[PDB]
This record gives sequence, C-alpha cells and structure tokens, in this order.
Amino acid sequence: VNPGISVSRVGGAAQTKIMKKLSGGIRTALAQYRELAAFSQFASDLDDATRNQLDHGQKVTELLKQKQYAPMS
Amino acid sequence: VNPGISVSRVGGAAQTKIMKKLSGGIRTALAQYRELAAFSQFASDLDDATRNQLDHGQKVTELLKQKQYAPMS
Amino acid sequence: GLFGGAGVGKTVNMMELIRNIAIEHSGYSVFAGVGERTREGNDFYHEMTDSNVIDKVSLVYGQMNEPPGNRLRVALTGLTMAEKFRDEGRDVLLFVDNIYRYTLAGTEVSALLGRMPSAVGYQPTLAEEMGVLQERITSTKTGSITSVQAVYVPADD
Amino acid sequence: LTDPSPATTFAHLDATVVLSRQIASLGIYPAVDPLDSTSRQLDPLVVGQEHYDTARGVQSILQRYQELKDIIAILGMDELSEEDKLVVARARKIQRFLSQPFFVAEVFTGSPGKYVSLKDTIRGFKGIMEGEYDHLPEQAFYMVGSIEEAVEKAKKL
Amino acid sequence: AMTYHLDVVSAEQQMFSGLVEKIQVTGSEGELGIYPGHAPLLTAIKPGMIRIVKQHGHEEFIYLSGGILEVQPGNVTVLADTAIRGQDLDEARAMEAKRKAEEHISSSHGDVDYAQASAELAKAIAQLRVIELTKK
Amino acid sequence: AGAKDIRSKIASVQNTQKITKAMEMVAASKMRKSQDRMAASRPYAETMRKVIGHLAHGNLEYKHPYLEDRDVKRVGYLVVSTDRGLAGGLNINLFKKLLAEMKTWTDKGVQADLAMIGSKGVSFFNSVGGNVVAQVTGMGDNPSLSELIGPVKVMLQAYDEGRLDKLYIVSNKFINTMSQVPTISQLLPLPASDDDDLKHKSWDYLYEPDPKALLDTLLRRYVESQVYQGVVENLASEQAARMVAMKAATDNGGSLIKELQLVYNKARQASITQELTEIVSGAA
Repeated sequence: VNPGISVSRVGGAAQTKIMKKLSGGIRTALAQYRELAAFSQFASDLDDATRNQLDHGQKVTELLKQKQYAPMS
Repeated sequence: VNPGISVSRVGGAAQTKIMKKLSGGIRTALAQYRELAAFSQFASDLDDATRNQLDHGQKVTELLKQKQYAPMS
Repeated sequence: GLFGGAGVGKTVNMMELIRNIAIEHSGYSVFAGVGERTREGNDFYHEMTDSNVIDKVSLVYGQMNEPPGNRLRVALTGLTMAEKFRDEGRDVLLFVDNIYRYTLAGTEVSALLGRMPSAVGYQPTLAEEMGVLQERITSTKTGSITSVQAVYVPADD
Repeated sequence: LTDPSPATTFAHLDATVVLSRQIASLGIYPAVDPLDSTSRQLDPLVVGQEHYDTARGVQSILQRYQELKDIIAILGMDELSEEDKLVVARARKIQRFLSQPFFVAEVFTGSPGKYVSLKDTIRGFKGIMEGEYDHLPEQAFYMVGSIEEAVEKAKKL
Repeated sequence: AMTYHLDVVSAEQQMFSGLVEKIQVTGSEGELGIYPGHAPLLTAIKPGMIRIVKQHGHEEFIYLSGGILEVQPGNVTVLADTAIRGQDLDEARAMEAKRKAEEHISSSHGDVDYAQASAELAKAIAQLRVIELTKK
Repeated sequence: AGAKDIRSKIASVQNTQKITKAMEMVAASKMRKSQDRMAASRPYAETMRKVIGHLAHGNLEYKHPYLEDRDVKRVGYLVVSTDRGLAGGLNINLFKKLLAEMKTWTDKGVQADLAMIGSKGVSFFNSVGGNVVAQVTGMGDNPSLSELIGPVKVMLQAYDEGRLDKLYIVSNKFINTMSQVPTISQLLPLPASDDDDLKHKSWDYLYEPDPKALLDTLLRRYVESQVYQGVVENLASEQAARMVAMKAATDNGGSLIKELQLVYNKARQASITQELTEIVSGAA
C-alpha cells in the first residue's frame, strides 16, 4: 500500500477508545522512519535517537509485515 | 552514427573468417568508450588501469576515421 | 477569491461571518452548495443548529446527486434570490462553490449541445457564462453584493 | 522547426541562414545561428584544407562549450579542468570575437563600421587558433576591428 | 601529594594537571622526584611509568615516553615527545619521499560518503542531456 | 518531453536535490565536528614561546646558529595539499598567491625549493611542475606528528645543510565562521618574538648540558606545532567551506525545476493540444 500516499477524509470516528486511543504514533513516526531513513544511505555514524528510533522504526515495520491469506484478531 | 544506435538482425553471417574473426572488440570499445564516458564526468577519479582502458578507447576512437570521399581497399 | 481547504474548518470562518453579518449589520446573506458530498451538507445543517444562527440565511444545495441542467441552472436562482435583498436595498455577500464544477458543467452541456467545445474542451462560449457570473456581482447604488468562491482547483495548473 | 512549412524549406532549400534568439538575446548585434547555418558549396577541396580545417576546429569548440555548458550550469565552474577552463576562455572570447562594426550600420547604433578582408580573417583563424594574443581582452573582441584594430583597442582597451 | 602549579601536557593532550607535591620519576641523566621548595630548572627524562603522589594523596605511575619536563620558579610542567625522536628513522622517510616524489605514491581518505558522493556526482550529472531541451 | 523527457528530467531534479541535502547536512556535521575538535592546538606551543623567550633574555645572547639558519641562497615554502573533495576554490586562492610569490622569487631570482603535503597541491605543483624535494599525503582526518616527522626531518636537512636561507609556509587562516582568510608564512626566518626575553629571566636556570640541544631539538619541536595547527585551521575551514557551497549549489537547480515545470506546462498544454486537434480530428 502506498505508504501514506493513500488518504481518507473519514478518519477514526468509529475507532475503539483503546484501538482509537493507542493508534497515533504509527502514522506520524512511521512517516518519520521512511522520511528519516533517508540519511542512512549517505549518512553514517548517527546519534542514538536515530539509532533506536530508526531500529524501532525499521524492525517495527517488519512487525507490520503480514502474511498473505492470513486472518487477524 | 552511434554503435547500437544502428543494428541489423542479419548479423555476421557475411563476415569473413578473417573479417569475421578479427572484429570483436568493437562493441566493448563501443561500450568502453561509451562506458568510458561515465567517469569522465567525475573528474580525476581513476587510476592507470582505467587510464589504459580509456586511453585505449581514445585510441580506438582515433582509429575511427574516414574521408568525406574515399574508396576502400 | 478563496484559497484554503480541507482541514481549514472554513465553516469556522463562515460562522465567524454569521456573527459578523448580524453582529456587524442588519444585512444578511445566504450561500448554497452544489455538486457536493452530502454528509458535509447535513452536518452543516446540524452545524447550523449548533450555530443556531441558520435563520438569517438559507439555501437549496446541489450535492452533486443531480442532473446538470439543474446544476448549471442553479446560479440564476441565487442571482434572483439575493436580488431580493440587494433589491431590498439591503446589501450582502454569499459564498460560492466549485466553479470548475460549474464551467465544466458548461462543457458537458456543450457536448450535450453537440456544439464544438472551446479549446481544452471548454464551453466554447464559457467565457460568456463567466460574463453572467462575474458580471452578476455588484454593489448597487442602493445595494451591495459581495461574495467569495472556492472553485475546484485543477492540478494547480 | 518541425514546421512542415520549414520542412519544404530545407527540402526545397538552396541556401539558408539561421539566427539565435539567445544570441540575439545575448545582445549580440549580428545574432545568427552560426552553429546552425551550413554551406553545401563549402567544399574543403574548394576551400582548401585551411578553411575546412579551421572551420571544423571552431565547430569543435562550439561542440565543446555547448558540451560542458551543462556541466557548468549544474556545477558552476568551480571544478573546471584546467584545459577545459582555458578553452572556455577561448570560447566566450571567440563568440565575443566574431562581432565587428559595419559602415552603413551607423544608423541603428551611431557607430560606423567597415568592409572586411578575407585574408585578414584567415589571420584571425590562426591567431585565435593560437589564441595568439594571450592577454587579449574579452570585452574588446566584441563588435571589434582587426587584430591590429583590436590591438589598438587592446592598447586602450 | 599535590604541589602548587603543575601539569603534564602536550598541545595534543595534557596528560595530567594540577598540583603534585611528590613525583617519582627518573630523569634522563639522574634521579628525579617532586617535593616543593626546590629551585627552578629544566630537564628531560627517559621514558617510563612515573609514580607521583598528587592531591589528597593520589599517587600513580605514569608511563613516560620520555621528553623534556621543566619547572619554572613556582611552576611545574611536563613536556615529552609522544615518541622519542628516532635516529636515522625519518631518514628512511626522506628516502620514501624521494622515491615517492620520484616514483609516484598516494594515500587516501576513507569517507565512504565521499565515494558515495562521487557516485552521486557522476551518476547525478550522468544521463543529463536535458540542457538541450532547455531554452534560454 | 512527455514527462518521459520532462518527468525524466524531474526525477533527475529530485534525486539531484536529495543528493544535495544529504551533501549539505552531512557536510555541515563534519564541519562542526571539525571546528569543535580543532580547538586544542595552542597548549604546548604557547608553552614553547613563553618558555623559549623567557630564557632568551640574557641567555639568547650566547649563540644564534639556528637563528642564522641558512644564508641567502635558496628560498623555500611549506605546502599542504587536499584530501577532501569539492571543498571550494581554495587552492585557487592558495596556488594563486603562491604563483605570485614564485614571481617575486624569480624577481628575486633567488634559488628555491618546493615541498608539498597532500595530493592536491601535489597536483598543482606536480601539474604545475617545479622544483620540489618531496611531498607527504593522505594522513587525512587524523594528522599525526609521527607522520609529520619524516617530512619534518627531511625539512631539517635544509637548515642543517643551511642550504636555503628563508622558506615560507602557507595555509589559509580562519576568518572564522564567515570565512578563512588565506595565509602564507615567513619561515626559515627567525621567529623574532621579543616579548618573552624582554625581562632578564628571573627563574634560576640550571642546564645540565648546553641548551643548544634544546635549541635545535626543542626549537624543531615547537616549530612543528605551528605546522600542525595551521594544518588544522585549513582542515575545519575546509569542512565548513564545502559545507557552505552545498547550500547554494543545491538551491540553484530548483529554478531550473520551475522552468521544467513550465516545460511540462507548455507540454501539458501540448498534449492537450495535439490531443485536442486530434480530438476535433477524431470528430472528423
């Protein structure tokens, strides 16, 4: 899926006060992992905020990955 | 004309065991000289191995010459 | 002219206008949406209740559920309607919808017209229509007609 | 140029000339597309080699300055290869160099000018080819007289 | 044992600093220690660990490469060649610089970013014919 | 053309800018680290001048073989040469002013010898040709005194030889954040610092051996510091200067991009056009 390229006016009105509540940082941060990830190519030797944030970001993305033909709960 | 700008499916059936034989390097030199172009941009990035290639390619380049009107022996 | 957009809460701006018309003046104006997502509309009606000020102004809305002949037609309506109030010697300003919706409707008409479209397929006379529109607005000797409009911004070409 | 009108031009064309609205835009009075224009009649054998040759060379320069023109625009000149840089000097100089006054021309610009002698030109071919005058002023060369004249300028200018 | 004004320093790095009221160290030519009240003088000392009593009875053996340490009136400071200057030695270097000068030789920076950058410049500029289409 | 050539250009532009920002940012970081890091140079040298001179009050009176150095025969200059890419005009300025001095020397006609450090000015000189004993290169971000040594000792062979009277030493001083002035140096001159010997040295001076050892040796050591430092200033300055270039170079292209925008504008117009003419045409 286009990573944030896709867009929905509707939003999380229907979302569960937990599910609703908890869901924010993925949008923004996840944006910042793609976005931020840029430097790595050229950049090197970054500080830790980048390190951890980035790791949580990339690996987190791994967590995001989902199997074809698979259910969820 | 440009190497690879012009191509023919007929190919080298006509080329003579000597003529056919001796003719190979063209493409690479083509490539090479063409490919040589790549680093020309980044000025002064390369060593003599390169220089021997590139030189050789300038040389072949030179080797190409023709009159406006000439017969061929 | 209008620049701004989704997430602007332009209605906030509008409501500001509501308090602004009454508060500022007796003069009261109404605008009408056409060719538009309905939910916004009804929500804006509720939002009128919340606003509660809706009384001063009212309009039919196009909502884009409709056929063009209606749509393109709508303009003349508001023209006449405010023409009550500026005709009332009252004076006012109304908001306006996506023009490109409107003019484009012009072309759909022209194909409908079977007539040769303007270039880039505009309404071959579409300018003329604009003549109608822009030509319409005036602050009369005895009345004032202002307005704002947001037209469908097409690729920002 | 795709103009099929222009097609029938070159097609039917016998002799022709071209002009550069950049070169014009360059403020150059003469303003012709030199790189463009060409003489079927030009023959080196006819022209001897010196003509054909030298002309070829300038053509090469043009090819080059055109050629790097990109690289500069991108990078500026900061990286200029020595040799290249030198050529570039010769370049702006050579363009700048072509220009000379014309006697009848004093109308447009009060400045007069003169008829020209081919041999003198041939000399120019060498000295330029030489870059013979190393200190030569760039501004001087434009709309300028002979290497003697430009040498008089060179004295003052 | 900290003295008054003392430091072990190179422009590159100051090894220690502050006062040391006792310093065991072997002078190049003679026995060396630190204790207040001696007169100003200058010396150099052979390399080795120098065990010096410093403030609050801190004391430590500090490896010297040897070098010139001296004490002005009221002041103490330590200079040393990070490495003792070799005899011959940089002679070999003159050889290498005469060979090198004569016979070309190179030494390279390591920034991958520089390498990547070059790729970026050629590559970037590469495939740029676009200037032709451009008009001006 | 057809965003094939137009968009093709665009991606060219985008990747371009990306490279640009990366360039700028990273470049900056390097530069800042450089400024921060370079600060440490003063200490031992400062000691060396203060100390050195204080001794010189009546003691310098004894002898000045070193101060004599070499008699007017050959002149000289130090040189450094760059390991860093796209830093800026630089060796333009340097190699330039150098050319000027060289002019004076020919004007002097006095003999001279060159020595370089690094690849770039090695490419000036080497490219330029000249008379250079030797060069040293590639110590890179970590300069090392020991690395400096062999170079330095070869150098010593001069005053040693006393072969060449005076010798320059060049690096561009820092005009600070805004700038770094270029700098060129007298050398195989005496330092001629008269402040520290001004008062008769008060501290009791006990020299087990003769100081001459400290003169040749210590003198050498101290002089080296100036080298190392001015090297550094050249260095951080390098990092910043390049850093600055990054921004501007980057900025320029966007204009072109806008032009291209016009190109896909004329073009959008165009597809609209041939398409349109063709649309009438299909109407036929």
